Amino acid sequence: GQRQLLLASENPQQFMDYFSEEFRNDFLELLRRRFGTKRVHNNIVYNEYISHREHIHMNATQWETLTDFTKWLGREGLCKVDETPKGWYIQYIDRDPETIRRQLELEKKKK
Repeated sequence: GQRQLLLASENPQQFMDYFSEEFRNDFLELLRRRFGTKRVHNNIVYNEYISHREHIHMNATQWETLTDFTKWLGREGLCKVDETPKGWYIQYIDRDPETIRRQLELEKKKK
């Protein structure tokens, strides 16, 4: 019971305040500027999102499946969700469209 190592790098359902804020702030902004409102797969948006500073995996959340992240994010009025034989596809909600179109066109000139 000695040579177990352990390391202590567990418990992702308690860092939902930090990881859901850093993941939904950059993911919901990246989803809004780079995509607009499109039916697109969240793992394509996640793998797109983490190529920047923000390198988080879905597994860092309190959502044990992507389905539960789609159950939570879909619930806030930010995303619309559907399931196919090829995955989990989300169509995002165009919030304030002048924010969506200013993300899309203008925010590209500075960031």
